[PDB]
Amino acid sequence: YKCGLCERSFVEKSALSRHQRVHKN
Ligand SMILES: [Zn+2]
Repeated sequence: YKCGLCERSFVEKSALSRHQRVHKN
C-alpha cells in the first residue's frame, strides 16, 4: 500500500495506517 504522501509500499494496511504518524495530514 503506497502512502500517497511519500508512497512507501507498506505490505499491510495496518502498517500503512501506523505510518501516517509520520505526517498525520
Ligand atoms: Zn508516508
